[PDB]
Amino acid sequence: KCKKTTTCEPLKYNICLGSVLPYALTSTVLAEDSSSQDEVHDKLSLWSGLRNAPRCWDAIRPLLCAVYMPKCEGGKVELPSQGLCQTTRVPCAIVARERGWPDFLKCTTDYFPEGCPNEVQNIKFNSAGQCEAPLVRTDNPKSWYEDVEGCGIQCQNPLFTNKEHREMHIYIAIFSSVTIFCTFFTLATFLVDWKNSNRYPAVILFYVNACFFAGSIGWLAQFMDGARDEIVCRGDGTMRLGEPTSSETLSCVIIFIIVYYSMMSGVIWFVMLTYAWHTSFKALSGKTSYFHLITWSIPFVLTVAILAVAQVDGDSVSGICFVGYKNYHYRAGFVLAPIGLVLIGGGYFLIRGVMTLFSARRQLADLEDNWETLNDNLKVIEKADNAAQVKDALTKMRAAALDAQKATKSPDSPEMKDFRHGFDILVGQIDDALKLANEGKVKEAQAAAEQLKTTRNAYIQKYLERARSTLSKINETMLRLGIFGFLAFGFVLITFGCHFYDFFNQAEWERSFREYVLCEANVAIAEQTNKPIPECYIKNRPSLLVEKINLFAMFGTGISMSTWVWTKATIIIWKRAWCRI
Ligand SMILES: CC(C)CCC[C@@H](C)[C@H]1CC[C@H]2[C@@H]3CC=C4C[C@@H](O)CC[C@]4(C)[C@H]3CC[C@]12C
Repeated sequence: KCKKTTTCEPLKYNICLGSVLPYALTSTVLAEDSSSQDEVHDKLSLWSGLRNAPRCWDAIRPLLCAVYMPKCEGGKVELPSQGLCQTTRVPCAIVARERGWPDFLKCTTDYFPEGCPNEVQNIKFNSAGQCEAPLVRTDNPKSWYEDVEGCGIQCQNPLFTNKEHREMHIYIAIFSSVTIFCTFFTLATFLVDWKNSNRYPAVILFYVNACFFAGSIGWLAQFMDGARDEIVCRGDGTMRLGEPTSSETLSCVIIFIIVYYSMMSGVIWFVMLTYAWHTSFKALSGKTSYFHLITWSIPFVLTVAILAVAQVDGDSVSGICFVGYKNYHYRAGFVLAPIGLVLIGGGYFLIRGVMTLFSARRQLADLEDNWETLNDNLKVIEKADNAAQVKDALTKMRAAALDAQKATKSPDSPEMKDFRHGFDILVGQIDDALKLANEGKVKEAQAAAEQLKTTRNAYIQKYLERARSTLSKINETMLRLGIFGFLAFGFVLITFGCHFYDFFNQAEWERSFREYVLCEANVAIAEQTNKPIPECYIKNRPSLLVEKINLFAMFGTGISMSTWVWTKATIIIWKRAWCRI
């Protein structure tokens, strides 16, 4: 009979000599030189050396597959046919010459019954139409998926259909367009006034927007007439993997270099910005030539490293080439680590900056408090009847004015000498009015308070109104740094979240995809043999919404840094260049 009784075990390898197996179970009973599937892989590795004889290899492939890795299903294994065995004797007679034929490979009808339907005869080892979606026939050995011969992994992402590709593409279109023209607006602002806007750290924003401009250029390069397929796909319609590979158009690695280098420089310029802010608050242009070197070297070294390990992969969905798609331990290495360190450092100099800021924010506010006390107490004194209120409020004025005088790089400067003298006059007159108030003389002290008013205006109002507008500037800086802080931290948190999700479930997504590939590989043979075919699908796939969020995060960063130039002071600068008369 064409069937033998044995226990079916799962295929440890779903490929038989470069050809996908349409079944999932096998048995090592027919392979009388093997007891386990590991042994089977060893013996087939021994048979592998016969591939240098295409004439024999072509004819011995189906026999070897039908014997060593047969289809087991429901406790039954199908034995290879007599004809199949006879198709091997004539061309592979060489095997009989050197070492002879194994007894289980001899065409004895007990091993190879006559007229038995075999599942392998349907399989074509040289793929004319064997290549089944998501695989495309490529004769280039650098594109072949795993060990499979003739078939390569298709270019377009086999996890998302066209209907999703168009969606994500128009999404990226919109966002990257907004970013490219916003960044272009910032650039144009700091460029038309290149003579007046070239200052630190105001030019650091210009550099950030420059980087995020180049990056968005790289992101938009995929929208030309047939450029996308030129960047993402190889010459044989298989997705570019492990780039840069030899003898392939550099249309991919260029885009990768653009996107990645521009991104990394664009996010190290953040650290430079925070440092520049801290040093600006702590007080200069002595280290202004050293920031460049870091911000251009580190992304360069990183990019060169990625090109050195050749881990540039092409994505049809995003429409670009980026690091660590296939191997997710590279994206976490070259994206999450630098961005993370950037977050740490920039955060450090941010909080340092707002500490250097908070230390003065309290001082100025205290001086203002003293002034407040002076004003309200003068309000009470000028308009009062009881001579106790005058004494009290004059004492309070004395305390407040004394406390204000005890404030501060040179305490011996002529300004500090003068400022304290005014409070000497004020405190003195306050004490005179105090002497008047103690003796019960109400209206005399009240009349001696107007002296305090005119003296307040003359000697104190100067420095006060000088340090009155600063509390607005300091608060504006504080709140805009609050903005930048709680925004950048948000973006980093979100992108770290997305990247971590993909990093988490990529271990399962590959499993699902592989199972799917095997399933459709079964469908291929199952169709052209009038056999019942099973519906195949992907068990689980990456969420498009997550990628949407990540893109929204990075492009959101690209937009939020372009918004910084959007001020009322900018709009008028444009007019100076061409207003004429
Ligand atoms: C004819 C001359 C050039 C020798 C060619 C050697 C190669 C092509 C062939 C000839 C005979 C073949 C062997 C025949 C018998 C066996 C025993 C089996 O359990 C393992 C495979 C093994 C070991 C084969 C390996 C491949 C083999 C060694």
